[PDB]
Amino acid sequence: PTLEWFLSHCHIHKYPSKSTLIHQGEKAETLYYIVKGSVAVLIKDEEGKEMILSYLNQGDFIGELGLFEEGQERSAWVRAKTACEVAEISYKKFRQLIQVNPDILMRLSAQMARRLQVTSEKVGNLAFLDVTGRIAQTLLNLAKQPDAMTHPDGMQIKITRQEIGQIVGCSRETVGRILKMLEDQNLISAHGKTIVV
DNA sequence: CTTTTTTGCCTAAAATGTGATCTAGATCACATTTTTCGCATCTTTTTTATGCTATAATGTGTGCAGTCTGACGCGGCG
Ligand SMILES: Nc1ncnc2c1ncn2[C@@H]1O[C@@H]2COP(=O)(O)O[C@H]2[C@H]1O
Repeated sequence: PTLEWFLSHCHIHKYPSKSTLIHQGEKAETLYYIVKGSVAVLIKDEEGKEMILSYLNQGDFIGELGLFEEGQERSAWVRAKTACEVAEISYKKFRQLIQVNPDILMRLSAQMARRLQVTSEKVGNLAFLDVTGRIAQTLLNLAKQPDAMTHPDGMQIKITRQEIGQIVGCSRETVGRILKMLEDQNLISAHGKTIVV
């Protein structure tokens, strides 16, 4: 596709785990785009505690909020989770490509709109539902993510307990307490990895 | 005999589990200021019921029918 063309003019960089791509406050001039790898986007306080806004999978764009307003600062940290294959594109050259071909936006707008779908749902559940429904509707959809293994009447996920406190942004010990109370609910069959029946 | 692949160890190391102990949150039945609403005033404002005008003026038709007609009633009509 366009991928290999653009790869000829190689901006594609390969980053290992945890090399910091984005600090916030940086200058916004370069779009990236993903070939391969997984990455977490996150934010923290002046006094240190950090928050994972989300994570992102292959095929998606980075940093898109900057192109519109010339000279913005980068909004959040985006810290490599694993080995990443990463495009890099200038806002100038990106606008050029916009004047060349906008059908790319046909695909792009869709994932953006469902980002709204999920972010509204984020703030909504933050308001309406306690930790119960919080991690309930976490694992219910964790049962649906590819890398999910089948459990005959159920589903298996082995993401054991560290990524979870990040994908929801919570303590793991409290996740413990209530995993065991959901085990008490006959909801979850879990021993590290969990069997969403 | 050499390679690589595996496991277990070294060696460094994150994630799990103690529950005891508060602490900001949210409830919760009942008094007060605001909306601007509804009917009585004004209060105009328009509109409406009523009232005069002193040279002089004296019997319609008014626009039509085109007239159906056969039988029977009924008042005449002798
Ligand atoms: N709620 C979100 N969902 C998905 N991606 C996000 C979200 N918030 C921020 N990002 C991405 O993280 C990037 C951080 O810097 P930018 O604002 O330049 O562009 C941002 C988006 O690409």
